[PDB]
Amino acid sequence: PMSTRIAEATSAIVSKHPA
Amino acid sequence: TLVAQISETQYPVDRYLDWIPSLRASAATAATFAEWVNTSMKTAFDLSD
Amino acid sequence: SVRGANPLMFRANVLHMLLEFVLDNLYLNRHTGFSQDHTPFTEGANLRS
Amino acid sequence: LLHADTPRLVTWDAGLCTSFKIVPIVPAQVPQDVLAYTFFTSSYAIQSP
Amino acid sequence: DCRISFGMNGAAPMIRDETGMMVPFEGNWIFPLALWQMNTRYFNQQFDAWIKTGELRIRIEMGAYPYMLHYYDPRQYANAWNLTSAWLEEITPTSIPS
Repeated sequence: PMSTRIAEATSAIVSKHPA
Repeated sequence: TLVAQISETQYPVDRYLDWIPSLRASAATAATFAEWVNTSMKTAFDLSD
Repeated sequence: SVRGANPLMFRANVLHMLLEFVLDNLYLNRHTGFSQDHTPFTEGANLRS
Repeated sequence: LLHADTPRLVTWDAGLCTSFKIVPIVPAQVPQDVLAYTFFTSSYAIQSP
Repeated sequence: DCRISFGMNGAAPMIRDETGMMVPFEGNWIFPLALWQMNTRYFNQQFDAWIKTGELRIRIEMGAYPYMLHYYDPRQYANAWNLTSAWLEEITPTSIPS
């Protein structure tokens, strides 16, 4: 579904804090 | 009138507010927005069909 | 020798490998839907999922 | 002769057409003294192509 | 594009101008907000101390934004870094807070 497709395409590019 | 603002459509009505940022709305995004407009007007005018 | 090979069959074995490499690329690409982008890395781009 | 096996012509690929992958061999020295680890995009878990 | 190079051996780190030059972390800058949204973790980890102490000023272009108002007693000391840093941390590629 489109909600999971959009959520996946925007969860591909994330970034976290360094250790 | 509402879809011609957010999307690329030939239909001219005043092109009015443009300083607010937006995006080139796809068919799916415009279909979502049009569904929200639909259910808002149905809720406003007491329809169920 | 497990670690060895005869150099006089290199051409025959390489072109048989080319034959199998062609025969595993006999398919057709299938349409698998799209989704309009919401993050501004690529504006207005439609990405295949 | 009377009834032969039919071949499977149409086959469909839903992934992406490629044959050449990229593999790393030796790991890059991400903790090193001359350059602080805040330079690298590996520290922020930014995935790269 | 804005690619940050550190300065080896005490040199100041530099970021690339649109014209092609590379400037130190001083003066008046102009960003679009999508630039900051692309890699906000790296951008604010490079820019926190320079905004807090150095003479760096950044103009981020929106057009539109919703706002939020906090009041202070003017006869008492008040610092806004906790709120400003909270906004610059809670910003993300998919959304912004107020």
